[PDB]
Amino acid sequence: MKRTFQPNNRKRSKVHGFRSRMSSKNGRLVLARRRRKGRKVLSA
Amino acid sequence: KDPRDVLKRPVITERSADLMTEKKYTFEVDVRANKTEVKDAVESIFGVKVDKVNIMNYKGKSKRVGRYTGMTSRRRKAIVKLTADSKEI
Amino acid sequence: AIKKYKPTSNGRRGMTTSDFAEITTDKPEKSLLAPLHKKGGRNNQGKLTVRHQGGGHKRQYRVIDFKRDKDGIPGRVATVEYDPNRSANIALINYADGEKRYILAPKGIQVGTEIMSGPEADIKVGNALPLINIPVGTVVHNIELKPGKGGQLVRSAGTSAQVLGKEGKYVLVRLNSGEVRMILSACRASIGQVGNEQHELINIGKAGRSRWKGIRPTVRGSVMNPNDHPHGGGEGRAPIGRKSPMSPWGKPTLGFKTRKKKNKSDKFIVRRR
RNA sequence: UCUACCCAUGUCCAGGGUGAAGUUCAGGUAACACUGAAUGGAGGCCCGAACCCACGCACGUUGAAAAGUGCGGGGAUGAGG
RNA sequence: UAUGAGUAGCGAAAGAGGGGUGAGAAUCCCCUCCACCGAAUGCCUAAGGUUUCCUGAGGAAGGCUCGUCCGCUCAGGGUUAGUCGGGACCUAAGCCGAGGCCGAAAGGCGUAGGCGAUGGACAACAGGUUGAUAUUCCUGUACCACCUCCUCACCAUUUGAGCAAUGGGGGGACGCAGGAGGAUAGGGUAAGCGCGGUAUUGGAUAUCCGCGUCCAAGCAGUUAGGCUGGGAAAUAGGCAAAUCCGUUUCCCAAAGGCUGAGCUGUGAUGGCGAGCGAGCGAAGUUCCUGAUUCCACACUGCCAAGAAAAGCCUCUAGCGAGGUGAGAGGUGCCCGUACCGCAAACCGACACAGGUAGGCGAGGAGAGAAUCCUAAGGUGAUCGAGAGAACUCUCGUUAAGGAACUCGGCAAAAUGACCCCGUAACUUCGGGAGAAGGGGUGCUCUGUUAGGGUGCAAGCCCGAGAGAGCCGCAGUGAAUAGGCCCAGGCGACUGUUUAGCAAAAACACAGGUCUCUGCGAAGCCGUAAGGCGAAGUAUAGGGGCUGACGCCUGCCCGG
RNA sequence: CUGAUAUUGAAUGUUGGUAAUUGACCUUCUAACCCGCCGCCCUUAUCGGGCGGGGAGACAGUGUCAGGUGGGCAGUUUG
Ligand SMILES: [K+]
Ligand SMILES: [K+]
Ligand SMILES: [K+]
Ligand SMILES: [K+]
Ligand SMILES: [K+]
Ligand SMILES: [K+]
Ligand SMILES: [K+]
Ligand SMILES: [K+]
Ligand SMILES: [K+]
Ligand SMILES: [K+]
Ligand SMILES: [Mg+2]
Ligand SMILES: [Mg+2]
Ligand SMILES: [Mg+2]
Ligand SMILES: [Mg+2]
Ligand SMILES: [Mg+2]
Ligand SMILES: [Mg+2]
Ligand SMILES: [Mg+2]
Ligand SMILES: [Mg+2]
Ligand SMILES: [Mg+2]
Ligand SMILES: [Mg+2]
Ligand SMILES: [Mg+2]
Ligand SMILES: [Mg+2]
Ligand SMILES: [Mg+2]
Ligand SMILES: [Mg+2]
Ligand SMILES: [Mg+2]
Ligand SMILES: [Mg+2]
Ligand SMILES: [Mg+2]
Ligand SMILES: [Mg+2]
Ligand SMILES: [Mg+2]
Ligand SMILES: [Mg+2]
Ligand SMILES: [Mg+2]
Ligand SMILES: [Mg+2]
Ligand SMILES: [Mg+2]
Ligand SMILES: [Mg+2]
Ligand SMILES: [Mg+2]
Ligand SMILES: [Mg+2]
Ligand SMILES: [Mg+2]
Ligand SMILES: [Mg+2]
Ligand SMILES: [Mg+2]
Ligand SMILES: [Mg+2]
Ligand SMILES: [Mg+2]
Ligand SMILES: [Mg+2]
Ligand SMILES: [Mg+2]
Ligand SMILES: [Mg+2]
Ligand SMILES: [Mg+2]
Ligand SMILES: [Mg+2]
Ligand SMILES: [Mg+2]
Ligand SMILES: [Mg+2]
Ligand SMILES: [Mg+2]
Ligand SMILES: [Mg+2]
Ligand SMILES: [Mg+2]
Ligand SMILES: [Mg+2]
Ligand SMILES: [Mg+2]
Ligand SMILES: [Mg+2]
Repeated sequence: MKRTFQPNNRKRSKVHGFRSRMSSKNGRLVLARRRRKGRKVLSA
Repeated sequence: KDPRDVLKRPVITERSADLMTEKKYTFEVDVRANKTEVKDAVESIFGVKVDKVNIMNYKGKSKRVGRYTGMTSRRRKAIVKLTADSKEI
Repeated sequence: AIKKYKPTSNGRRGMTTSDFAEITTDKPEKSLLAPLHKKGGRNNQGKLTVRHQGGGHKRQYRVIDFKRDKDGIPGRVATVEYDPNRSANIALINYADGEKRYILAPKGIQVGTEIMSGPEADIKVGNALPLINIPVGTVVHNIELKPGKGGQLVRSAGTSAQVLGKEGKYVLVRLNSGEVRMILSACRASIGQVGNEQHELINIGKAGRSRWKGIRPTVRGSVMNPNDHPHGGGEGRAPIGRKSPMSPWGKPTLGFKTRKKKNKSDKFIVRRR
């Protein structure tokens, strides 16, 4: 059966990657929140 | 930049030793160094004539020492073929 | 003429097609083509704003000369061609000076016919004149509403308007719909009925042929659920079960007039359809 | 990144059958109709693998599997995958 | 931490023995025979994974058992490019978007301009080699762009060679179906040729047995062929200009070009090659068959009418004193390259009966990629040994009967291929129809039949229909391959749907009808800008209801 | 959807209080406003802006206020 996660690194980066996050106010709040929590990984 | 920035160290393996019979010398090089820079640097340092440089990137190997996972450095290996009428390194 | 297919399968039963008798070539003029992607009825937000539009055959756009503004230079009809973008056929005109343009093909027009635009042209099928120059009772098509903008009205296969009278700055024109309307006398029109008059008689025959023309299935409101449509829901089939039949967006949809009250063009509409 | 629909761009569909229009020739008439034969190769056409689907039954039901398997089944040039 | 309990389970599958290793062996290694896949369970390669690859060592945990082994642990090692894929080339959808437009704010929209392959364009092939890479290394033989310390030839220094746009034009440039050709890959080993063998189970020097039986890009030549008619003059057009394109007139009518699979030669005094034993190395032809590939969307037909942009060519505008062509010498960067990739390495929590795009995909019989058995190649499946109870599951058979079973013939059985005969009602004249119901079918000889393909022949290949026989219970002897009929309801039909309890009579549908909409359309999305509608224009577009076709569709406007 | 009022100006008659002054109405004008019309320019631009024509025109659009309609949508009640 086809399961829900079908990996594809281009799609991962385009949807969830650093430049995606930086390209909107709300994506920049995600990065702020993750820096504030002290995550090792801010983005895909 | 200095030529001696380009070449880092010789690769001493069985493979590298076999290539030295064919007049081919294997170096680790600066990961930013293009194969022209390597050719130029080998001629400058050792006073040899270079036929061709082949070059490859190695990824870092994942590694373990006890409970701590990490990663060896990336490496750029150049195989430098000298011309037939040339001094050996 | 209309070619009736034989009932060699249930799909084909009743189906009819153009014979394409008028069409003289299979290959459009490359210099007058432009790309045309489908849109699926989706707007600039990416959202579906018109239902039942989707798929169909790939098409190239043929750039039609709706303006007819090569005044005084004669043009010879070189072809009559199929255009997938519209019901009418189109005619490639070779102008005497080497310019090529497409026009709507009027009923009648033949390869070799000379056409002419401008105020000092004959009232011949395929010519185009300012409406001040067109005699009363002339059947016309491709009528402008604004001088220089290009023909907008009466362009579909077989359509036609008649010039009724002249009021100096304005000319009265009976449109295809039957609406009588004032049009600026400086607005151009093209002479004759639009061709491909048999277009309306085509029996599409099978579901799939509608799909080739970019039409997706229409679902009736009364088989939707109440969250989808005013007619939705009810146990078993249901009648409309409402004061009026309703659109999907809850307006009355049978008789309710939707021309904007306080339209600016109301002064130019003499007799409504 | 599942799925619904859409957009752009690719690609896939073993084999076999049937024989639409048209055309040609012959006949045919004052002209046409019309008839026969050959040709022709239409189709959400037919049979049937791949592929897609999921109709019946059994099995499974702390599963081999949080929807499957087996045996049959449907579509298979299309509103196709 | 118990109980359930030494219980359920140990995840589709063929192994057996001999030898070895070792503290220890059903499980690791080797050998032998056996068995399984083979339009794959083979070969290649995406995505994804990320060192899992190779070597040596190891055995605590992981591995549903074991383990000396391993996709596991520890060490070392391993990925080589001007030409392959991507970038320094092009654009599609879409996305971003200077100014701009719109908006309480945040922002939304959008122009110039960009980004963006799933497409366009674009120079390298054969052989060899490592434990682990190979159009990448090596050998041989090439090609492409660019450069000029040089060489030669030619042309010209301002009516002056040449270069030439970021501009114009051409081109690139396109669908689907069908069939004929031509060719090639592949296949057969038919003939010939070469090497090896002559059997110990009755027979065979034989129509005997086994194995092999070629080769690139490039360069030169040629070609089935396919496309285009061609010259000259004049020009309201192609943002400026064109000696280019478009248009017209006149002249000429088979020429021209433009492409072209492949073939021949060369490449090759080379390579490979049965085998013999790192070396050495024979023959290496012809015939037949033949694509799902190529010529090639070429042709024909069809309607639903089939990207763009660059490279490329040409034209001028320009630039311009040095240029052009051919040698010779030279220059050529970055990223990827291991390994898995129908899988134990990816997605499924698992070494999970599931899912995973693409290329290649042999033989016999066959229409076939079906089917059964095999080839190349791959594999024997990670618990076993017994015993052969009930019961359960999956299979096989079954006396007599034959739907009596049951809600219901559910399940099973039966039918099943090819050729031939024959085939009703009804019908929209197509159908119904494989209706139904019947018959034939092996092998031998006549017989390398008639006849056909190929060929100069020899030969090879295809091949009816007959006659005469022969054998069996049975001849499409296995596998694979419609049960059929009578009548009714519903829906005209092919389609679609409740991913995972409903596939249907539901939805859709072609057709009908009503109604709105005159174009800044109506309708729809959005606060707006901006959009879809539509680069459409009443034969069009939106909405409601009905639902092929046939016959029809009455009365009521009081609410 | 409809009215008032602002943006909103100029004339002409006409007809209501008030014999000379103010409201309402019709028509005309152009100069605001509008143009999803044309030419030119910024400019390699189907955006935008400017300039000139043309169309339309004190209407429309928009702001404020007002009435109507309004299961399209919302919060709830339904002992
Ligand atoms: K039909
Ligand atoms: K419907
Ligand atoms: K209902
Ligand atoms: K098979
Ligand atoms: K080991
Ligand atoms: K490259
Ligand atoms: K080549
Ligand atoms: K050759
Ligand atoms: K590699
Ligand atoms: K349904
Ligand atoms: Mg490299
Ligand atoms: Mg619709
Ligand atoms: Mg429902
Ligand atoms: Mg409702
Ligand atoms: Mg209702
Ligand atoms: Mg009821
Ligand atoms: Mg079919
Ligand atoms: Mg079928
Ligand atoms: Mg099945
Ligand atoms: Mg026990
Ligand atoms: Mg036990
Ligand atoms: Mg118990
Ligand atoms: Mg027990
Ligand atoms: Mg047990
Ligand atoms: Mg097992
Ligand atoms: Mg290994
Ligand atoms: Mg263990
Ligand atoms: Mg490339
Ligand atoms: Mg934007
Ligand atoms: Mg900005
Ligand atoms: Mg690509
Ligand atoms: Mg290439
Ligand atoms: Mg390997
Ligand atoms: Mg590899
Ligand atoms: Mg698996
Ligand atoms: Mg699949
Ligand atoms: Mg086979
Ligand atoms: Mg019995
Ligand atoms: Mg019996
Ligand atoms: Mg009974
Ligand atoms: Mg009973
Ligand atoms: Mg049954
Ligand atoms: Mg049905
Ligand atoms: Mg069906
Ligand atoms: Mg369901
Ligand atoms: Mg489904
Ligand atoms: Mg079901
Ligand atoms: Mg608008
Ligand atoms: Mg638009
Ligand atoms: Mg209905
Ligand atoms: Mg009905
Ligand atoms: Mg009635
Ligand atoms: Mg409510
Ligand atoms: Mg509340």
